[PDB]
Amino acid sequence: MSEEGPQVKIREASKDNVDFILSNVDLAMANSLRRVMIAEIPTLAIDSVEVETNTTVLADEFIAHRLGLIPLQSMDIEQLEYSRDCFCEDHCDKCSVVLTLQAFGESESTTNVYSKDLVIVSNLMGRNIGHPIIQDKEGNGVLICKLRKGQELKLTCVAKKGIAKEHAKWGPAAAIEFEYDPWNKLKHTDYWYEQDSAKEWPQSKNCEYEDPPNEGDPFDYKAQADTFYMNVESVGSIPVDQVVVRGIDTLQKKVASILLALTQMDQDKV
Amino acid sequence: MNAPDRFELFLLGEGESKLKIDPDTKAPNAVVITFEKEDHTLGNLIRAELLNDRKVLFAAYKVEHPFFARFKLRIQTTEGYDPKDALKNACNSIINKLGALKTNFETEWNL
Amino acid sequence: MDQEKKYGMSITETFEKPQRTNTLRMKHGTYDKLDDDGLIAPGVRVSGEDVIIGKTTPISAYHSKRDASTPLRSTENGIVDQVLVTTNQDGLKFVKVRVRTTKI
Amino acid sequence: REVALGKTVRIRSAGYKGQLGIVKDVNGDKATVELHSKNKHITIDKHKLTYYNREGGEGITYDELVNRRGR
Amino acid sequence: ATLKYICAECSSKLSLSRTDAVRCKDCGHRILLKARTKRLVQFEAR
Amino acid sequence: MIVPVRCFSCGKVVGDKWESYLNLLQEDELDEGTALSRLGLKRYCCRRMILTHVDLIEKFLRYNPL
Ligand SMILES: [Zn+2]
Ligand SMILES: [Zn+2]
Ligand SMILES: [Zn+2]
Repeated sequence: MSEEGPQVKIREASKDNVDFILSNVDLAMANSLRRVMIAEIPTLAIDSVEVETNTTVLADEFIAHRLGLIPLQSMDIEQLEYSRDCFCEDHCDKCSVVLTLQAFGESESTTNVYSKDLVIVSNLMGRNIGHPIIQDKEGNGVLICKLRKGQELKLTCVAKKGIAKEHAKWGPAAAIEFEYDPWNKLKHTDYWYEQDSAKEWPQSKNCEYEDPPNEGDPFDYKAQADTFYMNVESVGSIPVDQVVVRGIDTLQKKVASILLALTQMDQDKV
Repeated sequence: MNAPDRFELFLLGEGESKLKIDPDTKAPNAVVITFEKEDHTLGNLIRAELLNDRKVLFAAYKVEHPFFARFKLRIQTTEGYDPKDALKNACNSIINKLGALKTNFETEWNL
Repeated sequence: MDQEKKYGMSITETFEKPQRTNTLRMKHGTYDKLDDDGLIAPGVRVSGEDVIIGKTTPISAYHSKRDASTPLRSTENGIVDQVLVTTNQDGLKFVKVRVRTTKI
Repeated sequence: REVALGKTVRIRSAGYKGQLGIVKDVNGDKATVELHSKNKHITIDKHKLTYYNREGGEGITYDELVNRRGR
Repeated sequence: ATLKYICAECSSKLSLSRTDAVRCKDCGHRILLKARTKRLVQFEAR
Repeated sequence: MIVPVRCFSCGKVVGDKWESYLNLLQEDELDEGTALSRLGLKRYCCRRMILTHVDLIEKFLRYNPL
């Protein structure tokens, strides 16, 4: 209870999923928040890959794409500057993280290469970034490639900050569930049916949090959408609560930038 | 090869500005504002907040083409009310609502 | 695919890097990507009409040979992944080069 | 005459920072540098881009004119 | 003279001269593959 | 050829569950659907990522390398 505007009510909390109900908010703000959480949060991911030796049965572009799709820790992504905004030549410790991967095939059986084999060689300067995200019980990670005896894979990667709009590999959220008005009280949709509508259409799991419609009642034309049920799932780079906070912060930053541009141009034109 | 670069949809280039207001001669006290490098994310919010105002007689936005990340916003306000003032008020209200939402979410997650 | 043809007895084409001075009628593409043997090593990015195989054949003062290299296709580009060199049935040189590219 | 001809270079600043390519055609001040990963040609100023060795090594600026050599 | 070739059968590294007709030494195979270049190979994961 | 790192539709990381899925299918002795549910995939978009994946990497590795 901070201000009479939007309200929240968390139904479930977890390290990978968060369930909450938005109240006293409009459809536009909820949709903007969903879009920002989908494709606006900065994240650290591998951008450029240098292949030194590749004797495997996989093409260099294949391994580069697979490495670029590997999630990386981005807890302290706010302390890393953009590559284009840096004064260096190509990359440095203050704007990028360098990772090196070396693999060789010694055992007769197939030797798998996992994301845990990546080693950070740059100086993080105490920042909590660059560590590959491991969530498997065995603690192996993402399978990158498989090698047999006599094959070697040596290469070096550099990680750079980016947003999901530029490339899908920078997305921190996997899938976001958005739903409102479990019953058709607002008549925002028409239900396709053959003989019956209630029987043919299954009831949503959120129907228990709202009062069922009363038969023989006039259609409420003064009612708008104000309650939204949202579920956010994180890939693992950023926690779900931090994902939501960063989404709100990014939306606020965009609005503030628009206001600043308007004020600056008003001052210049006057 | 004719693939546009992926950073042209969110990065300002050279010679163009984020905002551009041009007066509209079709109706009195009406202006058209062009936004560069954003679309469909804050335009809907701005239109909704402008419609929430009582001194705004018209508020709409459109995207000419999905290829280019830009949209045009048209605001018509009552006599004596500058559309820029309405835009500033809508932005301030959005900022306040977002801050309140963030504070409430943090408070709820703390427990 | 490229091959060496034995015209007559001593007029045989050779795989080597041509030069603007000794050779005549060179292609408009670049030749720096070639090597001493006239074949580009795998793993080198190529584009446009760059020369991948360097072959020259004698005409019959100076200028005793003319360029006969096969450039890459103008509308295609990629990275060479495997280069194969062997001998044909008679015993001359046989060179095959492969270019790999990804199509999103 | 021009030093920037057939030498591997790295694009600095702009939207292609850190990219690796080889300059093919140079005319006036703008230099056409191809891209390794991307199948496209981008024309940028020769002074902006740094210069590297073909085999590999440290990178240097456009001071190659004074040195009149590579590496 | 410094060119390196790899046999296509036993994968034996070898170097040959211009006057030396292409063939392997650890076996009778006559198919050789050029060694990978030592230049700078950089790929963009994007 | 090899298991994808991320789901095409949403973006869930499914490249770390191939070995677990194989282990569940080969000694835990349950059908594919229950194994997929146990792994943590609830949407069919993620289920199709490993349910209809062919591992051709072994066939390539069968050939003698350099
Ligand atoms: Zn830097
Ligand atoms: Zn051999
Ligand atoms: Zn999925």
